[PDB]
Amino acid sequence: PPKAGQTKKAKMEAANKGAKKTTKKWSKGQSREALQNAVMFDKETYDKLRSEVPKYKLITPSIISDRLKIAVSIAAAGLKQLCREKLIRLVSCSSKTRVYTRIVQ
Amino acid sequence: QAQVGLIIKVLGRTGSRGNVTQVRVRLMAEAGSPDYNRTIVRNVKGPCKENDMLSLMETEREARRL
Amino acid sequence: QTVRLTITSRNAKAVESVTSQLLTRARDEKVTIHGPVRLPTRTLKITTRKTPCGNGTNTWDTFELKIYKRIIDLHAPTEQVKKITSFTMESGVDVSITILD
Amino acid sequence: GKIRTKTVKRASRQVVEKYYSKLNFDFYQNKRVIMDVTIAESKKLKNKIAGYTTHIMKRLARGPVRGISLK
Amino acid sequence: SYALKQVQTFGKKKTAIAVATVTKAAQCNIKVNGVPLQQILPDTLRAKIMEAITVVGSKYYSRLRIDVAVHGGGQVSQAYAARQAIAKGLIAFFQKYHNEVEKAALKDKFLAYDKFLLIADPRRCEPKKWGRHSARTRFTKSYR
Amino acid sequence: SLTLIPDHFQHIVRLLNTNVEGKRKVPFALRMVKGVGIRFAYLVCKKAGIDVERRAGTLTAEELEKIAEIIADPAKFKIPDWFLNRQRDPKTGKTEHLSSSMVDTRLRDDLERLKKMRAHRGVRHAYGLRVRGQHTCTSGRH
Amino acid sequence: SSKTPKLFNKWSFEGLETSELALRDHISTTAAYVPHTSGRWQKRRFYKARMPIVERLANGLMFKGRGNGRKLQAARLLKHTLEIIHLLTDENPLQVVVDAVSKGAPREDSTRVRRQAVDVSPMRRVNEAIYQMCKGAREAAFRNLKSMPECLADEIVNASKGSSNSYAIKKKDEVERVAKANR
Amino acid sequence: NKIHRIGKRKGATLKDVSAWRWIKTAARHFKQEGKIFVPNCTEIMKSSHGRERAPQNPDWYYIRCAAVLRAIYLRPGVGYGGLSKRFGNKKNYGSRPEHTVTSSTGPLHWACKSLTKLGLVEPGAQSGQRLTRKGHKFADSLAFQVQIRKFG
RNA sequence: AUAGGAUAGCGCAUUCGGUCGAAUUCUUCUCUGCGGGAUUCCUUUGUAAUUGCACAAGGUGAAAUUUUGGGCAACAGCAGGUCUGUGAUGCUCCUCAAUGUUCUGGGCGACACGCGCACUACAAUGUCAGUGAGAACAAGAAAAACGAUCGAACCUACUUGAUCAAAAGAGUGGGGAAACCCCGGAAUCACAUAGACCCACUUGGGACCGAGGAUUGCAAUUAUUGGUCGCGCAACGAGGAAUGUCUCGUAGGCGCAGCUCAUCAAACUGUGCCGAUUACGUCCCU
Ligand SMILES: [K+]
Ligand SMILES: [K+]
Ligand SMILES: [K+]
Ligand SMILES: [Mg+2]
Ligand SMILES: [Mg+2]
Ligand SMILES: [Mg+2]
Ligand SMILES: [Mg+2]
Ligand SMILES: [Mg+2]
Ligand SMILES: [Mg+2]
Ligand SMILES: [Mg+2]
Ligand SMILES: [Mg+2]
Ligand SMILES: [Mg+2]
Ligand code: NA
Ligand code: NA
Ligand code: NA
Repeated sequence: PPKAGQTKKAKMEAANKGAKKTTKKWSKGQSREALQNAVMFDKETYDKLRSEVPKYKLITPSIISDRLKIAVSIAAAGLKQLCREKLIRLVSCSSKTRVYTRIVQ
Repeated sequence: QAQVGLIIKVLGRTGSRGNVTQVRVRLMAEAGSPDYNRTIVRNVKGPCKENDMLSLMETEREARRL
Repeated sequence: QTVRLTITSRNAKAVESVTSQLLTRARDEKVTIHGPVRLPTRTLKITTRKTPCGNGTNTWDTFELKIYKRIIDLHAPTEQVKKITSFTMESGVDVSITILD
Repeated sequence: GKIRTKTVKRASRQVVEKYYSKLNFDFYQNKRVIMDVTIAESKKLKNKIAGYTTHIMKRLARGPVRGISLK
Repeated sequence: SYALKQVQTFGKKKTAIAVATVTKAAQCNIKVNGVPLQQILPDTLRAKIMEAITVVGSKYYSRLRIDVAVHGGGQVSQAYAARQAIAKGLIAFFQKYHNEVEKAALKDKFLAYDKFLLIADPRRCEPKKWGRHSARTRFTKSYR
Repeated sequence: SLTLIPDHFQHIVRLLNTNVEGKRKVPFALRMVKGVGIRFAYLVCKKAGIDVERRAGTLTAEELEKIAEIIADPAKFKIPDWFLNRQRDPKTGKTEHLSSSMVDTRLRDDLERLKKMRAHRGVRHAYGLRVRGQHTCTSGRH
Repeated sequence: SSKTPKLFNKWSFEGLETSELALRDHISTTAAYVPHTSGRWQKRRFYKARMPIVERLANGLMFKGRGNGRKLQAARLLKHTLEIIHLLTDENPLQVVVDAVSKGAPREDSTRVRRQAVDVSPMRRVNEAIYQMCKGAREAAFRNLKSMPECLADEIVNASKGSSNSYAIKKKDEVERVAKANR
Repeated sequence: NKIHRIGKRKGATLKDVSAWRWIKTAARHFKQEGKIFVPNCTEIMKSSHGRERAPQNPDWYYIRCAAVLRAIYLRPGVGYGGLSKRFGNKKNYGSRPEHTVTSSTGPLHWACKSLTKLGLVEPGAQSGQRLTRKGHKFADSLAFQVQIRKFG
């Protein structure tokens, strides 16, 4: 075995006692600002969804959340409602993803 | 901005690691042009074959033979 | 009364040099035969280390043992069947008598 | 890499010397002749011999070949 | 009475074997393991099995009932095995019950699109070797 | 849910002396209290009869009182014996379900009880070692 | 009765072409229904250039240990990406893909003895365009409310126009800028 | 157009329609009828110990019974062990590798008892669970309703 | 359809491995002991040839270059490992309070620490809760013992437990293994599931710890192993210098079996499933 030369038991003991914590953090990280997204609709936010969200060429739950500062869970819920009232039309659909667009005229 | 060149023949892998290929290209220009039917030797990065086209974007330099 | 003839051996050559003989002797006995079925060949696998001490590159030894099985079903009485089977087989081949109902 | 080793080349030179009249310019009919005029444990070597006997015959039609003696 | 017109073909993608029974019937009907074509999921694997029809045309499957039974393999290899058995079944039916000018035009159309529509893929899983975690990758080496 | 936010919505909800986030759904904000997990919080909402699709900030004062009763005494609301985290207390012998500061206080009692008898598990806890028969070599190391 | 295939039964391959004179022989516009084909495209050196370009896009999405081998999933991500591309550009998403590939990789690079500028072969221009676009979309969607098809569609649309908002175009500009300085 | 018969085709059976639509329409019919027996344990217990959470669907027992009935239709003579394989999953074991665990046969036993009470399942002669003639009629008739797009 | 798009059908309409129904016919799938088949075989106004040995592209083809993957593998050695495999062994050591051999208990696991190799992660190309379709290699029970030549050990299926959790516990039947398990319902995967979550150390991540209960064993304390509810405020948000393996059904991912095994796989040995990026080179580093 590579038994270190001139290494003491006191040298050993002082090595492990100083080996706790210290060296770490090999990544920069670059922290981000928190996203304050509302979990329920306000009166003015719900008014924007019924009026401003239509006549958008591309409509997506993640897009609407980025506009109205709301959660995607309720952003998707409002979009499903706007389809029930035929204000927007659904172009691509799956379990995980829905794409909507404005109606013609 | 870029001039298309057609690889006339491959002159062999150039340098160590063989990632660069020396090729002979013919400048693809209209008839009667100053660059028409003129030929230069160029270094190419990537897999290249005969009758392959490259956008040279500079046709004044000529690679040193190797 | 159907009699079942089961032949099994380690040797591929010997396992069917008795089925061919059993097939021939019964054809000389004019007894109707359901052809010899080649049952799937089962391989017994043992993989062990080559070394006796656990030193060096860990290399392994794959040992295989194949078993060949055949069955012949013939409509013949016990006495007639015993005539067909009453001959010298080779070493390492065992033939089993079975009556089906 | 598809070089005929000296075992294939020597045997295919022996076949041409002994059965030149029966041989031909095609692999498949020559391989049939190699099958019964040779004893070998391997079908692959008989296949490589038949390939080189045909190569010898195509060489013989153009001129004499060193290593082949036809009386 | 009318004589029965029937053929059988197989597809051999990986460990999946799909046997298609093509017979003359009143109405066209293709089912894979009893599931109709329109009910096969996902849509991407359904489009692959449907490629056994669209490359030649739906008119060549007019009065044919095809029952493909697929066993072995996985969901994707079963789809490629099933679509090959359907395509081979149409060629086999036209070979048996139609002239040679037909079924040679069909064969060219199938091969011009995908060779594996009619010819099985020879690729098979490569065995694992000792001292290796799979066919190729070796054990990790530490030099100190 | 396409329901407008009420004027009484609270971002922080007090329940059994702990702050509960009101933006979270009720079964997943009820697990912010000690002694209540995801499986227990769903059972509390069912016993309280409230909708699990609602946010926790919409819970009324009486609704919070109801769910606090079920958390405190779950067996009274027909929650089975095996669903609780103290089935037979080694000191009292009565089945209960600890919550909030009771989980921490009873855990300190457990360690202090083992330490006093000088059991092996108590000695490991006193030294700060692993107690479940684990190789402490090359482990921990903070 | 035979019909020309359309990708996901929606997008027609008729009229598909590359604006660049180069890469014409290295971008395949062969009609197909789905990106999923099981072919031995790696058997010959340049056989991958005959792979349909949407499938080469699908193969570029099967990266990292959690995306490795997921081709049906990548085909579904491309199904939604093309729909989002159509809404953004109002053109054929197949054409937008072809334009994004044609502009996504630098024409000149530097290598190596001293560093010098070298031309990039047409095969490597197509490979890098698919690689850099899928790489740029992957990192954009990593910790984001934006979905993967939405991040991928926004990347392909920007590269098709040549805008610097595309990861491939931004990477291409810096590679040629260095290559020009290494002449 | 979409619900119209293809041509020279009449009616529908099981495996002719979407499996999810049949199960969803069967579970709706089970709830509307109200005769099915629902155990009290389903309100607390998990569908299997492989799952780490209780089912999120309040009608999960109705869906499971509909799924079990379709499974018995496809594989007559199937027991609780066989249905456990169909409804199993891969369990998370923490920092240790994940393994496949079959579903608990208790809920499948309860589901088969509920369908037997409804007269849709008969304990098969010489082991297993089998559909009844009423159960086979119920499966195909409901499959026709889904194809017709009635959906209850 | 509670919003309901796209996707084959245009002489006899489909289903029904419990309808455990009969009869007839056959070998398309499956089983396999010997065979066949592929070799530079065929063609370039190709390279080379200035004889040749060959090579490169394409063709034929299931397969196109050691067909693919392994096994075997010379001669010279190493003071490499093993005297902990043997009733392989020379010399030497202990040899009746033994360095033999049994039995009891403990230890091999002990933790300021350093290193190799794995496992699980850091999440939305996701986590949960449902539903669908779906492999392959394999393993299964006992004596010159014990009971009346079989019968019990071994593996399972079905039912029950169940007039109410899991894990259990029981009863019946089958299997000496292509016969039962088994139509082998593996997990990646899929779902237009109109399902929940919505970017946060958070329903990510399960380390750590508490209480109940069951099973294996002669014995569970230093938790043997499952299952239930709690803890989760334990780090971890992609990893510095460095560094491993790999060319196509491959890497990576995903399970399954055998093996150790009374009980216990983060191991190895195989197995199949989903399945790519890149290169078709070079001698810059080793
Ligand atoms: K060796
Ligand atoms: K030697
Ligand atoms: K190692
Ligand atoms: Mg394998
Ligand atoms: Mg996980
Ligand atoms: Mg895990
Ligand atoms: Mg895992
Ligand atoms: Mg030497
Ligand atoms: Mg002892
Ligand atoms: Mg040890
Ligand atoms: Mg315990
Ligand atoms: Mg070990
Ligand atoms: Na994202
Ligand atoms: Na010795
Ligand atoms: Na070198």
